[PDB]
Amino acid sequence: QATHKEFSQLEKKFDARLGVYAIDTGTNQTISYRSNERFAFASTYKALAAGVLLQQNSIDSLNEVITYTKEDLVDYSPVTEKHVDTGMKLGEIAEAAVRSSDNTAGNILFNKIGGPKGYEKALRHMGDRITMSDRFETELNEAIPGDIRDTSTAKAIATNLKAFTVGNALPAEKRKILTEWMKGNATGDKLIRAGVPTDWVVGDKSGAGSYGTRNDIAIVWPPNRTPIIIAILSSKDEKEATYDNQLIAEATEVIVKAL
Ligand SMILES: [Cl-]
Repeated sequence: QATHKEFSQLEKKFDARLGVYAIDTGTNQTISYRSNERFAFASTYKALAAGVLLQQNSIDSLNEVITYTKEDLVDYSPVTEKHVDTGMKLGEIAEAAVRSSDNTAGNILFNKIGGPKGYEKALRHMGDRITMSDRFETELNEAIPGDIRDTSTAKAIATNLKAFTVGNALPAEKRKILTEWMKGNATGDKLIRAGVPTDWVVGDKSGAGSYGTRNDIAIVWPPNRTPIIIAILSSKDEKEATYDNQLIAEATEVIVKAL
């Protein structure tokens, strides 16, 4: 509640709508701003869908070779486009989705958990009544305001990310695989990672979509402290609106100061 003025000032400085939910897993203190408003989740689902994949499949089964065609390649598939003729190991596809945001890898991940419907079913089983998953990449980025397809809230997303990365949604060995996939990726450098102090460590998953949608979700580790789970979502009124990574980094600075 104390941070509401700071977040509203960021909305004005960046002409955007901002959704924030952060929870300190050691104290249960939360920071929330518009945390119940819907945004298109865009590529942030890839971290959670990787969690669902790990929950439903053994570590050894990540060695299965999955194949696809040139026709299957959707926009922004920098890893999968290099391996059409040979296929890739399932674990490498999941890693490509989380690390590089490869969209064809995201669709294969969807396929392996039952499509958008299967992803939604898995989240409902974890107690998430909010997230709505309907479409594959790249149509899921359409982000029409008022259209609930492929949307969630900062609170719902953060709660799911907490379950997978710190909670009891996964066994410890798979939790480690997921958090490692989330660490050290360039797609996160200008977002939450840019807004935390230099002695903090961030494992994140970024997202971007239409209507200026720009998101980042993360598990962050301060020094000598329990992790903090952060979801920052943002969007704008106009379909062709730009986004500004600095909004997410600035929102992160407010969270850091409060926590
Ligand atoms: Cl709200």
